[PDB]
Amino acid sequence: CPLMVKVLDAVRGSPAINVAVHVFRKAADDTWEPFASGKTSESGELHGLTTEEEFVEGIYKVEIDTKSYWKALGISPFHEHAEVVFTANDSGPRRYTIAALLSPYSYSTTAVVTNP
Amino acid sequence: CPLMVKVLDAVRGSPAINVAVHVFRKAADDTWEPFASGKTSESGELHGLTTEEEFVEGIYKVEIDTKSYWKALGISPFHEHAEVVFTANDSGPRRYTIAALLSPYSYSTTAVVTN
Amino acid sequence: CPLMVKVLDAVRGSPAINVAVHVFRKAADDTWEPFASGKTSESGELHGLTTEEEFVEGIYKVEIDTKSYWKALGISPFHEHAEVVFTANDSGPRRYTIAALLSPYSYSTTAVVTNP
Amino acid sequence: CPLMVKVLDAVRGSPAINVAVHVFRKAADDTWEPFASGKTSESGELHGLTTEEEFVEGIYKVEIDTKSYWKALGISPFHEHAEVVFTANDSGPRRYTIAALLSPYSYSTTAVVTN
Ligand SMILES: NCCCCCCNC(=O)c1ccc2nc(-c3cc(Cl)cc(Cl)c3)oc2c1
Ligand SMILES: NCCCCCCNC(=O)c1ccc2nc(-c3cc(Cl)cc(Cl)c3)oc2c1
Repeated sequence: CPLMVKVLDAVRGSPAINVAVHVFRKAADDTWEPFASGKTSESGELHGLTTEEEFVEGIYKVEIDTKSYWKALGISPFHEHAEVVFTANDSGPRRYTIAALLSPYSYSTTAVVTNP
Repeated sequence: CPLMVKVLDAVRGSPAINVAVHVFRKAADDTWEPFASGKTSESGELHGLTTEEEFVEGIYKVEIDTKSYWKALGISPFHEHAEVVFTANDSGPRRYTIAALLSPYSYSTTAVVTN
Repeated sequence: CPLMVKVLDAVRGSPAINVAVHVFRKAADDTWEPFASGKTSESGELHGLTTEEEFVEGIYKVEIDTKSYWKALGISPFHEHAEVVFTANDSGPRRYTIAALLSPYSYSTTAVVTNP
Repeated sequence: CPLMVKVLDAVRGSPAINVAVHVFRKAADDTWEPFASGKTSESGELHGLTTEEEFVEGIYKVEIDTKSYWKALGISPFHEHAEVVFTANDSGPRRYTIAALLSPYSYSTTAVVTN
């Protein structure tokens, strides 16, 4: 429950379905270690990536594979992916929704951070 | 000079050219009075809408005809237009750029207010 | 169920709570008639505005009172409100989520349109 | 000339000034090689990063240090930075403007690619 990703398509006005998402966590030696991955559902949501126990303090990167999404719709987009990089749980455990809104040459991302 | 509008296209990655823009000022009876209008340039910009003397404090509406733009590109849009409504304030900075970034089902707008 | 409004705050990373929302529908004489209104909940969502029977084809305007929201947080924002104007149900009944992401000098809006 | 970065501040309604920006090119071993960097100007712009000859096709990353910017304003930010990753392509248009609009918990970016 502590990390969820939601992806919307600004061209079609719909969830962005079947988008690949890779999460990484910065290690002590400053490299990016693979942490979790998955794909968005029919609702454009990806749940279940991690657990309260596993999701410790750290710097996390959420890489959303926007380029494969657009190419499967016949569009050659600008970006390789959308990356969202952030420190998590620095003030204690929180619940993070990482939302992204996609267009071929543009994206936006926002975080909704809540305290259970 | 005090008011400029800049419009970008998030699908094509380009200025949004030949977009109609109408500006209105709110009247004492709360109706919207036509004030200025134009079409964006090849750089997506619309300059020269008003003057320093004319652009007095008040509530203004900038209406961007996004629907006609998407229709021209053959892409089904959601909005009828994008409307940006704001109060012009003499105390702060003196130049207003109203920027808008367009997608068929989404738009964003920001104000860049400077001296 | 056919019209929902969801509002997020891009400064705090949270739902935008207690935001006033007024919906209007363009009448045959081309004026804006009041249609529904409400305020966002603790989750930043406003449900229950209308019904499948009432929400006929038409041009609708959703006016989100962003200026009162920012002022109560001590911020003097740029916009008077965010307005979202759109034709609804032109191809038959649909389910519309109107989402808005707010900052003091900027907002974005997107629509998620689904077919039940 | 072929690559420019423009950064805006959605809280203050202003250019985002003195923002550090680093550009990287992806190497054959998939590491990120430093390529160019600078700080945005009083207009929020960073010009002169590269040249027509140097800016060959490849995968580029533009990393905008948003966290330091919000720290300077005393506002708690979410992201460590904003990263924009793209392939540069000779067939299409020749000038790339990478624009970004910053809020403490959100950012948006668009590419304006023109001749
Ligand atoms: N009739 C019922 C139909 C319901 C469809 C699903 C409801 N959907 C949301 O409850 C929801 C949740 C987070 C969202 N985050 C954004 C967002 C993100 C960015 Cl980066 C920019 C912008 Cl403009 C919006 O929209 C959301 C919607
Ligand atoms: N005396 C000189 C008067 C100068 C007025 C300022 C002109 N200003 C622009 O030329 C400009 C350029 C790129 C922009 N990129 C955005 C942008 C990006 C995103 Cl991601 C979202 C949104 Cl809403 C906007 O706005 C721009 C404005």
